[PDB]
Amino acid sequence: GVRTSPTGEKVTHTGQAYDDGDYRRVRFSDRQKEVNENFAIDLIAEQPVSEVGSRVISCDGGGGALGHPRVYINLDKETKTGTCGYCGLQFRQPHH
Amino acid sequence: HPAAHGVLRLVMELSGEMVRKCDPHIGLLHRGTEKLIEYKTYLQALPYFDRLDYVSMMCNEQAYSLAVEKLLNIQPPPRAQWIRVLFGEITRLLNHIMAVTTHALDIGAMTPFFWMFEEREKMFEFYERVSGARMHAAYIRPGGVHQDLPLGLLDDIYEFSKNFSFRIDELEEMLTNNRIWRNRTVDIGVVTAEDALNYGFSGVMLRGSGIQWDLRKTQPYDVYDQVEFDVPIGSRGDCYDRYLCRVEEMRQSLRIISQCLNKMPPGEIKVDDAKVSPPKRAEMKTSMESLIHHFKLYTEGYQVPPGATYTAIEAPKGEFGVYLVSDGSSRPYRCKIKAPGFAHLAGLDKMSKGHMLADVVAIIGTQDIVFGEVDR
Amino acid sequence: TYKFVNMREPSMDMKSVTDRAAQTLLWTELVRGLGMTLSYLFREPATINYPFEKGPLSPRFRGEHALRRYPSGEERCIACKLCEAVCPAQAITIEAEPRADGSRRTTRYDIDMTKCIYCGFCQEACPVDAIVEGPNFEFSTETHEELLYNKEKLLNNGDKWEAEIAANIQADYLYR
Amino acid sequence: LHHALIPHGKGGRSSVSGIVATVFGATGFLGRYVVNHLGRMGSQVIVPYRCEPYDTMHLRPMGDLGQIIFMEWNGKDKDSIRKVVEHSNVVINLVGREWETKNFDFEDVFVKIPHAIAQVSKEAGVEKLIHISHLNADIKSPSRYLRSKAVGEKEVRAAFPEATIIKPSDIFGREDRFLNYFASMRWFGGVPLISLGKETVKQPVYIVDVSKGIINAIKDPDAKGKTFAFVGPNRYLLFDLVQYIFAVAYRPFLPYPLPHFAYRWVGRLFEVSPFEPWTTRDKVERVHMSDMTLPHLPGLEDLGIQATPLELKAIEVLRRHRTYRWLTSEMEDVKPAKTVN
Amino acid sequence: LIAVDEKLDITTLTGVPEEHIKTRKVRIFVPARNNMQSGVNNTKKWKMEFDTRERWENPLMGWSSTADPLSNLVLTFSTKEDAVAFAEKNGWSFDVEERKVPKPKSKSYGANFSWNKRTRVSTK
Amino acid sequence: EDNKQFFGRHRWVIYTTEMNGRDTFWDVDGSMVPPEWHRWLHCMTDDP
Amino acid sequence: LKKTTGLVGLAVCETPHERLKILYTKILDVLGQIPKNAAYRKYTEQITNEKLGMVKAEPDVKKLEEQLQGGQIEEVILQAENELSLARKMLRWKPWEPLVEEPPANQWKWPI
Amino acid sequence: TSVKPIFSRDMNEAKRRVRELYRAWYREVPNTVHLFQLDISVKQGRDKVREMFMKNAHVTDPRVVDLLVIKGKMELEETINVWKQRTHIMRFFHETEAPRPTDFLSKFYVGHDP
Amino acid sequence: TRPTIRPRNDVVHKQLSAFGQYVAEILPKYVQQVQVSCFNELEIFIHPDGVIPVLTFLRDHTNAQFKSLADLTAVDVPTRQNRFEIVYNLLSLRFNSRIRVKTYTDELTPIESSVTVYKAANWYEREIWDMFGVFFANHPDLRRILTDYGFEGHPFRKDFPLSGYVELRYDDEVKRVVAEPVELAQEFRKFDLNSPWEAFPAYRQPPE
Amino acid sequence: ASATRVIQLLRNWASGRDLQAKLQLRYQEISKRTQPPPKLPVGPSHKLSNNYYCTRDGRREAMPPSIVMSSQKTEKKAVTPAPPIKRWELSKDQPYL
Ligand SMILES: NC(=O)C1=CN([C@@H]2O[C@H](COP(=O)(O)OP(=O)(O)OC[C@H]3O[C@@H](n4cnc5c(N)ncnc54)[C@H](OP(=O)(O)O)[C@@H]3O)[C@@H](O)[C@H]2O)C=CC1
Ligand SMILES: CN(C)C(=N)NC(=N)N
Ligand code: SF4
Ligand code: SF4
Ligand SMILES: [Zn+2]
Repeated sequence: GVRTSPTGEKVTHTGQAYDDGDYRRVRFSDRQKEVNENFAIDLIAEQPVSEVGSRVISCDGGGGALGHPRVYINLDKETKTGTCGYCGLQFRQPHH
Repeated sequence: HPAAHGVLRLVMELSGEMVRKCDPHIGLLHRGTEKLIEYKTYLQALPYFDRLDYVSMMCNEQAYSLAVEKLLNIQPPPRAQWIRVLFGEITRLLNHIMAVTTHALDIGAMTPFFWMFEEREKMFEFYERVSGARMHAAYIRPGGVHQDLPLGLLDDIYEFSKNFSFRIDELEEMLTNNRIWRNRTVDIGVVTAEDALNYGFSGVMLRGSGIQWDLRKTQPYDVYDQVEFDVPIGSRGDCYDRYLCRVEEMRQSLRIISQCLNKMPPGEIKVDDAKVSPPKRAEMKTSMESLIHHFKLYTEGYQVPPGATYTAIEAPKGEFGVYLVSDGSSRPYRCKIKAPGFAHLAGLDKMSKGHMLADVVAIIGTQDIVFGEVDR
Repeated sequence: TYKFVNMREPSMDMKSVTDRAAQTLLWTELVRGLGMTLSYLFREPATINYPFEKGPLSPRFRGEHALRRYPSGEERCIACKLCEAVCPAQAITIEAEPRADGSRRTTRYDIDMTKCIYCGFCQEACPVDAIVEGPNFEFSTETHEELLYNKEKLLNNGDKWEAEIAANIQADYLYR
Repeated sequence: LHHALIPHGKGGRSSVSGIVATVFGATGFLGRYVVNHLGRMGSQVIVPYRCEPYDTMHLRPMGDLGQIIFMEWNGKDKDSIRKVVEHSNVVINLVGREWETKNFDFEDVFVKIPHAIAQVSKEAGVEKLIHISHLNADIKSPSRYLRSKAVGEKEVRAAFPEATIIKPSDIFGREDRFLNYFASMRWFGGVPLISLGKETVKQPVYIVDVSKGIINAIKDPDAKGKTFAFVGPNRYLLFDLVQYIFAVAYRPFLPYPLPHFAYRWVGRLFEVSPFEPWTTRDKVERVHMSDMTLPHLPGLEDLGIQATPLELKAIEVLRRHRTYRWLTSEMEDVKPAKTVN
Repeated sequence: LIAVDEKLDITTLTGVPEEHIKTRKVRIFVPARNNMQSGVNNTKKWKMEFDTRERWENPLMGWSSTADPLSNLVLTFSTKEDAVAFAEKNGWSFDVEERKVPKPKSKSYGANFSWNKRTRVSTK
Repeated sequence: EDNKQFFGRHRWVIYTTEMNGRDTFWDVDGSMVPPEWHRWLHCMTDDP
Repeated sequence: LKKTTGLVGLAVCETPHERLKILYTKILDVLGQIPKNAAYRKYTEQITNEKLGMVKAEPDVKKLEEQLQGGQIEEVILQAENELSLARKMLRWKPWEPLVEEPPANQWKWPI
Repeated sequence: TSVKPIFSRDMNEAKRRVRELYRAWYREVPNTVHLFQLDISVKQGRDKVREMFMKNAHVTDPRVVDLLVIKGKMELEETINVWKQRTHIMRFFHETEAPRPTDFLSKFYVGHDP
Repeated sequence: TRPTIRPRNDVVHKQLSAFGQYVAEILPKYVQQVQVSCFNELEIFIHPDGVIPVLTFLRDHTNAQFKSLADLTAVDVPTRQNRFEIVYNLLSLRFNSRIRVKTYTDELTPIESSVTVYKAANWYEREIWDMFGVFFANHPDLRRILTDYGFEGHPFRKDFPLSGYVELRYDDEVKRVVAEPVELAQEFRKFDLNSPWEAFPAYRQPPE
Repeated sequence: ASATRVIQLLRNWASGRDLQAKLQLRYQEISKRTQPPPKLPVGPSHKLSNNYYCTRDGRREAMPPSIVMSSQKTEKKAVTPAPPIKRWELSKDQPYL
């Protein structure tokens, strides 16, 4: 999800964009600014929430030894979903 | 200069073309390796040794690993030691190919250079297969080796070793009995045994002078006490004898390579001590102790007990030594690198007495100087 | 044990003396060297037809760097700075902060490719397989600044080379 | 000041000086010296070039990573001029040819281009404009070069009232025309001089002094809309000057008087070269013309520069013209020329 | 064996610039214990470090630049006297901080259950 | 592919005459191969 | 008897026994000027009389080389010459005297 | 406390060696200017030698003086043997460094330096 | 079996201890201390002016034929009065052994040059001088070996900055390489790696 | 290799060796670039019991060097650093080249 600054310069996923009066925009004249179009925050928000009937779940990121260190998430808070913070993956207990 | 290896300033006084004195000016490839090592950790300083004698790279790595393991009071597994010796002999083949072919190119012959450099290309392929880097592997590490061999490496090494003696024979068909090569090399740069010992020569220089001394035989390391090989011995202490010694050392290293291929044992590749060598990726991602040890080893590094050691190996260019001083921290306090070529280049002036310009070129070639290790 | 490379003496019988004299007057070893060079002339060259043919490589090859993603699209890097700590040449600069959704993610991830020694320590120390050394090696530039990669450049490299990087990691991950 | 324009460091290669300068005519003698001084300060330098990029290579090592930016430019394209002056707070104009080509005249290089640069820079909001002119810039001058210089100076002052117009006398240096042009007349037998060089007075100025004065005019806050005269410390007769040049070059000096019409015809003959001419009629007029005296205008001492005498830096230029017999001769071996002060 | 009634001064031999000899004030001290850890093994040797100088931002890549050679230079000494001697013979100015050791404290687990004193704890 | 050729010459690529927007009839780079065929051509795998 | 010693610059000696006896006698003569209680004098006198006894009891060169365990007989002669020169230098140096000076309080401490 | 002298015993012999080295450098400047093709004057070289000798005029330790004259002999024999290039000889003159300010007001204006 | 622990050699340890006692008895005037490290390395600490006698003895003695000079370097320990620690490594081929001889010196005290005992000492002592500032008295040619011509300072000293004080570039105005004060686009980021927990109790020092 | 019979004969005659026996170009005799997955061994310390790190800690067994003689603090036979190195034996495989 790329966004355009008021000076016509693309804004990166870190919010970086030179100011209007910043002289450092001269480096992009007759050239281009390297911006990655895919936003990890947007993609992980697009990812859904997995419902599992357990108080504690485990996430290793998928792939086993090719993922991240296996961690355990406690799904007791019913006001929010438990997020594995290695891969930003949300898990939840079945309500209703 | 084509014959100066790139970073040597040889200030020479010549009466006509006869050499009156040689004054080697070195330091044009001095980088401050030892100071940088002081600023690095033990794992971060390994590529420095990888880049010291950049023709015997796994040999430098093995010497550094032996020093660090001696300080740590640990022991590599037998499979790691066998892989170390196998790749040390492969590196010796690489180094001797480079030395002999560059010597012959400085004399005037280039066809053996091209042939044996194709062979060097195949050995570079072996290096890249094990490590991912063609020459600067950083593969041999204190505690063992970084990774295990792929599942075809031994067979490909066997094929290479099977087809290499013919290449050595072809190299000898152009040089050994050629009268021009004999005129260029015979009775050039003659050094007596006592002078070699006093000046501090090591390896092929001593053996050409006739000294029966080899570190792999007298002070064995890794599994060099389990392999059989012969040590070439010179008679006249000249360039021709040293060249013959290097060729025969290539053949004996082929012997050792065959023995290592047959005697490669099973087991792990590094000391089973997660406070020195990192755990496996699966253990790190499933075990809390393994994750903690991975974190600490790759951020701070393992502590080494205080003490100073001097460990030397028979690198392809002579005795390569490390004087390592540890103050108990995770970074070395001092690391002095004894390069074999330093003493040889110091002795260049004496060996060139009463000779000419081409003779001095031949003497440089037979000394086989790497200024990376000379200057550090 | 030891052996003598050159300690043999020639026999002084008339036949051997005449053979040596014929070798001296008729340049026999020189003709032999000529024959060896002629044989190599009539052999097949070992030259590959670059750039249409490439030299062999292995899954372990260390080339251009890349920052990887999870299959969901989330970045693998968690700003843990293990690669920065373990980098021998100090080629990596990392700055991070909590993201909008609270994730531990980097804001600056620079690698100076003119300072890097391509030693592979960063991908060994990474616990999430985020930073990798890809298979690419033909990325020479015309200006020095183009080799000072930043986070956007590394993410573009990862997106560009993800398939081959994933295949190589699958091939070689059981040895690690 | 913008937060990125505040000077930082110790005035070194890796420091920040707050100067963002677009240097037109940077692919030349004074251009290379000015760019070197700016990069040495640690400034941002933009180099508009119309030549082959191979001819801009000597400017690459003059600055740190990213501090030198090369962009194409036409001179007839105000779009390109704006593109290169958009992000710079200083614009320096050193564009000029000593001869005339098919596409650019003395009017084009000294009137149209400087006026376009000044007008475009005013719209873009450039804070400072430095414009290089000639000391003998007279509207009624015999030289079209100097007439165009005067007209362009007036046009630049009209377009950018806050400009700094610098008028060097005759820049001498390693890559100069002056000392090389005088020392290259060995090939054509003797040295032709109009009135034997007895009616011409010249005070050349050192290239490093000119570049330092250009740099200090940027840093000085009370030089915004001014005019400076950059001249050397000593004034020489043309005969004495050429005699000293040949003495330092260790070449035999054989002067002879050539009448003005004959010298003009000779210059006309040499200007038919499609390549860089060896001499031209305007060049002959400028060489014969005596340097003006303008005591009211400020100068190097007012900008903080002590002008370097020719007797200290002549051997840098003229040692190249010596033979092997005289290559190693020292600087003190030649008596200084007779001055007219 | 000659006798010299002079103080040791090797500033002319060390090769350090006059600016970094005269305008430098080192700090001789024992580092304070890191409050995030309970270990005290980093508070045993004296350290000598220089005064902080300017650090600015690189226009390209935004890195942290410096112009001070002695920014990263820290020396380790076994004794305050040794550190002072080194600073004096090298000619830098120095500021000495006396070592701070924790004062002895009287601890008792039985005080957590006092009959009449406030040391009794409300939780364990 | 020609497995009868010696190793290094047994696989090769004939580049296209136009990639993206650049005319590559003569100007052919080694970087014009996509990563999958790059892996196959550099022999990190036996499977195309 | 043998063609070469195998070492460059080391010539063959036709009279090894007499040369060794001469060198050992000279070494013992030099050691008589060293103080009786010197630790250097006792050890080298012991080893010299041990090696001088072997050369006076074995007339065969090969068996003498086997018994001395000092390499070849030419190497033994060279080592005897080196020992004689060292004995003369130590006579000049007089290193049996008490220690010149103890080091500072903390000079060999490590780690520090 | 008695210490091992490098040379010169007391200060007088150290001064004598300083004078000898100064003569050696003074008689070498014309040769240095001739061989290196320096654009400086012989007077400039002699003045630079005098200046480099004068910045160590405050030394009162004979051993430090002996080490200084040893290093001076080293850098003189580098100049005589043309081991040095014109690069180093002109590095002695700092011809490219900008003049550092020395007054409080200018130092305050430029930056944070003491 | 203990596969992860280095085996020890009591025979070699005892032999090295006996030979250390031997040399200490033979040379009481210079030998200050004798140590044998637990990985079987003999180390001898001597008075700085005993270098020539001790090295000549260890080279020429029949029972100590250390005919080869493996290495020669120095170690800088600023906390000591004599900061520089000269180290000699000798190899005896006849007895297949190695020995280490250590002496001490400071900035203003010369050390006798051992070029008359070993010829490698020439370049080894040249390097020691160039990198630490130690002067060797009777040296045939003592000068810089590794540093640039006219380089000021001895870089291997602990008090010498890692990047030095000057850096080189080509200046187009003067048409030559110039040396200017060091200025880094990115400063070397110093890391504090030591853990505040003691690793080896065997090396713990008294509180004093 | 792919070559004519006559050219092979000329090459063998010129060099004096049967080159086809020892070729320097690789023709399908090398290992396949794709290999089956491995399963590497674990090691000696992967036990679940009787495996304490205090009994297998190499770094903690290191000791400061033993002070054999310190100045600060019968007829003994002279000793050597080690027994003299034994004379090497000539190679039975190929004593001379
Ligand atoms: N040099 C002297 O003796 C004196 C010079 N001056 C003035 O100082 C200024 C600088 O002089 P100097 O360095 O010696 O001159 P140069 O001839 O050496 O350099 C001229 C510069 O301007 C560029 N340029 C010239 N004509 C054009 C054009 N039509 N379009 C675009 N770019 C052009 C050139 O680029 P390119 O290479 O691409 O053509 C070059 O970068 C000039 O204005 C000159 O009149 C004043 C007094 C004395
Ligand atoms: C780098 N090495 C080892 C060389 N022999 N180099 C050379 N240019 N000959
Ligand atoms: S490969 Fe090595 S040098 Fe390069 S960034 Fe990774 S850790 Fe640093
Ligand atoms: S090691 Fe991996 S997760 Fe940690 S900072 Fe580096 S790239 Fe990110
Ligand atoms: Zn997860």
